[PDB]
Amino acid sequence: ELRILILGLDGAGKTTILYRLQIGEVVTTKPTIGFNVETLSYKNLKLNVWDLGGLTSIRPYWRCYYADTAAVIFVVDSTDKDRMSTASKELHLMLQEEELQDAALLVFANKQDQPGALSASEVSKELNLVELKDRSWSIVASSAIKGEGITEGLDWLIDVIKEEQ
Amino acid sequence: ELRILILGLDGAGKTTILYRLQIGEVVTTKPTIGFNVETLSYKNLKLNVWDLGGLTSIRPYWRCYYADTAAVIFVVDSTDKDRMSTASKELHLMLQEEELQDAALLVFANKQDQPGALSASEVSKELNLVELKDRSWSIVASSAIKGEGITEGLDWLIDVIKEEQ
Amino acid sequence: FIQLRLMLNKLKNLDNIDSLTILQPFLLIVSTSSISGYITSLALDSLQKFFTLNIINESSQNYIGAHRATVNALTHCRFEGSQQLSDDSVLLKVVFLLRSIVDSPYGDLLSNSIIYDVLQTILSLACNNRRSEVLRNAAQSTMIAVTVKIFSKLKTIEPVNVNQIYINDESYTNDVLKADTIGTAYADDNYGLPVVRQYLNLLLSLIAPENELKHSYSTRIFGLELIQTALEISGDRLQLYPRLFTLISDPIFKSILFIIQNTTKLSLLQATLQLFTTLVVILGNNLQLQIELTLTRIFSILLDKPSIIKELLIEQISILWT
Amino acid sequence: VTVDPVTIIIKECINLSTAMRKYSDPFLSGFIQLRLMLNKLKNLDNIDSLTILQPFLLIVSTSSISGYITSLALDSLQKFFTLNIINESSQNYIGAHRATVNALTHCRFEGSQQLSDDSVLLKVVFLLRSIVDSPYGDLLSNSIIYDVLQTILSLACNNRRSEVLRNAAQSTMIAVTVKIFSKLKTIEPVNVNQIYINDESYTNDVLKADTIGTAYADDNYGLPVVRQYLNLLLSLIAPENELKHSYSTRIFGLELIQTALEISGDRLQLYPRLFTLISDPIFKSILFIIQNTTKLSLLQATLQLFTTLVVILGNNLQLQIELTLTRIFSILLDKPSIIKELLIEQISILWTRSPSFFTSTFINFDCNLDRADVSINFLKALTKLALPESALTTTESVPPICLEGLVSLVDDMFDHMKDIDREEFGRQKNEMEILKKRDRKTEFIECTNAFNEKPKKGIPMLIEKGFIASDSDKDIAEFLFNNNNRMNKKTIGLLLCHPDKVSLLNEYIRLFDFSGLRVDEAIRILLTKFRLPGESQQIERIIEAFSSAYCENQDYDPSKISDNAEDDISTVQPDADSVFILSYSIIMLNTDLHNPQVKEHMSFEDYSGNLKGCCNHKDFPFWYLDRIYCSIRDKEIVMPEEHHGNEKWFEDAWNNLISSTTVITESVMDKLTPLELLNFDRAIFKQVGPSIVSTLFNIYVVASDDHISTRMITSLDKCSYISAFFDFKDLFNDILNSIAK
Ligand SMILES: Nc1nc2c(ncn2[C@@H]2O[C@H](COP(=O)(O)OP(=O)(O)OP(=O)(O)O)[C@@H](O)[C@H]2O)c(=O)[nH]1
Ligand SMILES: Nc1nc2c(ncn2[C@@H]2O[C@H](COP(=O)(O)OP(=O)(O)OP(=O)(O)O)[C@@H](O)[C@H]2O)c(=O)[nH]1
Repeated sequence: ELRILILGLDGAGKTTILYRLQIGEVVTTKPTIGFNVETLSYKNLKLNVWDLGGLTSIRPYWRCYYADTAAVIFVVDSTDKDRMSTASKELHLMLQEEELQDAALLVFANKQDQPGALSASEVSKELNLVELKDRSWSIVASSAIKGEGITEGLDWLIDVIKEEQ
Repeated sequence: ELRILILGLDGAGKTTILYRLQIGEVVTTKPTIGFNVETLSYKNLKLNVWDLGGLTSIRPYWRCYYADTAAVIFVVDSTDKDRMSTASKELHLMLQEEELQDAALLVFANKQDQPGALSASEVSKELNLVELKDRSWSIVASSAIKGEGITEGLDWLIDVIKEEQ
Repeated sequence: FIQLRLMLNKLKNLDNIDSLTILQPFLLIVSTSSISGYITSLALDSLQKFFTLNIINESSQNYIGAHRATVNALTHCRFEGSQQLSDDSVLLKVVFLLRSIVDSPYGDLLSNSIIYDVLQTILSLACNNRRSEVLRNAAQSTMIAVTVKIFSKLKTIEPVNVNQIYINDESYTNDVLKADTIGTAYADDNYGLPVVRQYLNLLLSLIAPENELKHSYSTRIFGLELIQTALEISGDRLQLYPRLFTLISDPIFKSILFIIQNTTKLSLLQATLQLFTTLVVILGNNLQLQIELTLTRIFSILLDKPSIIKELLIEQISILWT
Repeated sequence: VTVDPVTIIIKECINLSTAMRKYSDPFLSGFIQLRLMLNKLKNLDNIDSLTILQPFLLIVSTSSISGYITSLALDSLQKFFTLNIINESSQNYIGAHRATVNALTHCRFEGSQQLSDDSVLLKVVFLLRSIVDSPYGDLLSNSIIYDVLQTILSLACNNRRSEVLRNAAQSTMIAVTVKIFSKLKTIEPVNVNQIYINDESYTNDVLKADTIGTAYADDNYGLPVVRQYLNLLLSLIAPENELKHSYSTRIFGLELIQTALEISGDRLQLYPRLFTLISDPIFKSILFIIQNTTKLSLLQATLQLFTTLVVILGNNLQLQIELTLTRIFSILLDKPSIIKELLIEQISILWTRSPSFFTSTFINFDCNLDRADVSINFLKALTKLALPESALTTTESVPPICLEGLVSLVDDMFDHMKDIDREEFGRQKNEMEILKKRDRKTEFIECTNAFNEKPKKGIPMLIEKGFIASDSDKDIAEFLFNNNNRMNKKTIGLLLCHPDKVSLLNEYIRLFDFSGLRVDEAIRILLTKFRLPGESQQIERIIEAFSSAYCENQDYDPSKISDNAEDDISTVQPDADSVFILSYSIIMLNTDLHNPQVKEHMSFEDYSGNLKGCCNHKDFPFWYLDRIYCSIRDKEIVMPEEHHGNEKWFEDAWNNLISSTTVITESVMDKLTPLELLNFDRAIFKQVGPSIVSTLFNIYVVASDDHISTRMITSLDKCSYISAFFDFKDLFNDILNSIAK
């Protein structure tokens, strides 16, 4: 009864995050071009999660999927600082899409468990996440291969979903 | 259950002869590549007739088609007598076959309507038909569009067939 | 077969051997009837192997004649059988071999009569309700490929004359689709304009008011799709050829207008409108009275029919002003 | 193509959107977005092709749409490909075409009865065939082409689908195979002068399930996909998965291999992996089918492939051809009659389609000792089968074929005799050394049996009667290195290790080549032609000799690069004891990883562990230990003389006779003068002449047709001419006297 959307640039481990949530395993996934959908039964509520590819040629297709969306997980990539500006621009475009306004934003940044990882406060300030208004805002750094933070982020999301109703 | 084998080089008019026998109407004939079969009956005997074409690539298969054959027709184009020597060689080779010893070499000198038609006696002399090992000699001129010697040749063939038994 | 094997035994290469002699037993056992489906299937397999591994090629005697004879045999493939799956398989092999031959240079070296026969055979397969579905889809795909090849070759020939005046005197009711007898400039030249004119005339014969009741809806939709593919491949070069342009202007546009004005089926109307808007976009500077009349009729329809016709019309006309 | 592609794309978007609306959300929205994006345009100057194709690909791949919408998407993509909308001069066309092939491979829909499913899958197959045939398919990758091959082959080898779809898939497979191996025809030969060690595993590519319906990868496709395709085709026809594939699948695999060989030619020799796959396992499967089958169609396909191999690649498949022909002759001279007819006809295809088959066979085999007589045995079998006595109880069509073979031999011998000037042929006084050593073949067999029973008698016999230059240790080592095809190799193991023979052992081991090879490949090449003994001390001595030789033949440099190196020459320099320890570890790991009786296996952990302290008292780099571990986990060390006896015997025979000789990979008619050719003809005629003359006379006397009599009398005339030319007085007298009688 929930529609969680996982959106992010290519290389943010979106498919790995989805498979870790679904079954809890490290799975090598090729770069997806379309979409993959699975279900989650983390709580008594049953939620359907849609994962979208991150290439440059499919982002408008992301823009098409914004219908009856309950939550959005904007996973970001914690490397290649030259791409942070493009990631922030895409995030601003997604936020100002006038359909995802009534939702909750959650950011993972799963690439912290690697050398040269940016600080969570640093990326949050650089991405102008504080400029957000009238929306839930919470980021939780994590490691996709190991986990730990994934459960925390899902817990926050499900708690805010319960608070919504 | 008689076997009739209509042979002869390209442009001789074998298809026209077969059509005149089968329906008695002049019909445009395409250059045959394979064979045409139209079983007929003149008065009281079935006439299974096999027609073979030229194109200078099917004569080995002319040799292949000799089987339980008692009637042989070797229509030779009277016009363009330069090709007549090739027809003479081919008919000699056909006679030399061991499977057509009991045949009856009958030749129609067709295309008599065209100018410069070669004389039947001269054609037969060029064919040296007198050298046949007591088989037959029935050089009969005829025409394809009009019926001039076709009926006489058919009478000759059916008469020799009847005289066989 | 035995004689061919004897001829070819202990020969290093097919240097002096005529290609038609090599192919003749196979073609004979393909074209003739009274030969079972299994044997003609094997013969078609052998011909396909001899084509996929180029054996009769530019350096062989009578290769033009060899491939012409192969196509002539294929267009008259007749056989006997017991079931229908074998018939479908044999005809699928025939269609595949024809598609392979036509889409090769050796297909470009074929004849006008031969190409017209190929067109008629594949079209009879693709417009026969008594065959299977996979066979018909294969036939339709082959027809679309052959059409593209033919009109692509059209876009290399110079027009016969650019200063003379063409007077429309060739009749349209001359070419009609023939029965499906398969299964259980002049001709004899490398194919050019004459086969294109005959092909366009046949496609007109499929979609025509006078031939309305003699063809199913599927055949007419397929004909409209073929004419549309022909236009899309050819382009604005069809006006340099007077006969093809007359066939597009007078009779085909008459048929389009008749279907737009007097049809209730939605799929046929959709195909007709797609062809009409393609004609407007591509050849519109040379078809002005026709477009005027068609647009006036369409506006008459829209401003006076379960209204789903109206939605179809408005969408397929909206493609214009964007 | 002169039309604007934009209008085509917009029209397809409109029709698909209308169809979806009629049938009924994200997909429709994507199509509307694409329509707007392309409407606000005039040309495709800076719009990527993947964006233009994405909604169609989603419709194709997503398994939640009907077959009607999927068929419409397939039609739209085929229309785009026919009209060449994604040209060479369009952005990201490689990505677009790779994506569209990926979408086709994973096509899924929830549809109506089987007719619509077959139609949709036929559309998929046709689009794949078109894409692969175009150059846009040449720009695809190894992985994409492998997926295409798997999908089409699974469709073509599925018994739960319509015959039309299966036939379409088979045609597509033939076309794709032709394309792939035609590309192989002109790419490059890699490492022409560098030796190859056979380490790849043949059991890593299996056919997947039919889930469609209801260098390295990511690079232009070249050799890797060809190797994977040959591996899959081997898996289809392999002996070890007879139960897992129907007969149609095996026949189709054989036909695909034959088509690949015909398209490629005599260029698989340059590529060592492809030729290894053709030589060892594919020929093993061919022989297994020939020996242990009962269906005629499979046997016919197998024999046709075998004869194609003999015609094309016969100069490098000699041992396999010898073994297969020997098995065929054993079959034909002992199975219903129809099997024998099929064998004799498909083998009759040989002697007509070869320069001079019997002469070439007699030159290669039957003269090179340690190879069984093949040409003489073939001719004797043909003569024995040609008589009507062999016609009885067998097929009636065999004797004419065998007679054709004998007459072909006579005619070829006559052809080698047209202009040779008999006087000058007799002028020769020095016979060829090949024939001189061939006359002493029985003595060689006796000496080899003596060596097998006990070397103490074999060596003096092998030096007294020739066959060895001198009793020097170097000569004995050279003879054991080269001439060991019929010499027992367990005896070599137990002789080359006896303490007194520590000189012959040293020379033998030094006679190998080990430059540039790791310890794994060195051990493979050492045990290739030498069976290790049983006792610990004997293995210790052999390994010590090998270690000394490997270190001496691999002169190192003080560079001693450690880690971060895929090189295997200047990176690891094991002194002498490090080689000893590593070789013992390799030998033990072979048994540990390939002994099914023992549960569990020795993993890499602690295998890297109980080895540190050997290479100058440190640990070997990660690359080397990992490489040897992988190369032992795959392709178990091939050793000679496994075990002879009952139960599994074909595997042992193939192992010993072919796999030992195919571990390391590196005609004669054009190299011989006419006089030498006539000398070989004289030898073979002396051996088999009276039999042929007697057979021809029996056939001629018993015959009744005129053609048979004329042909046989002409053959006897040619035999008389041959007898006159070579001065075979007894045979000439026999022929003419029998004719006169
Ligand atoms: N080492 C490491 N790599 C990770 C981790 N999480 C994701 N990755 C990388 O992510 C890749 C998997 O691809 P995806 O999960 O699909 O990445 P994505 O964000 O979904 O982007 P797309 O591939 O375009 O779908 C792997 O090859 C990893 O290299 C992680 O926690 N540790
Ligand atoms: N007008 C006329 N034409 C004749 C006559 N005799 C022969 N012909 C010509 O002969 C041709 C007959 O064609 P076919 O019998 O099929 O020739 P063929 O022996 O099969 O040789 P191919 O055509 O190469 O296959 C006709 O087209 C005529 O032009 C004749 O008496 N009068």
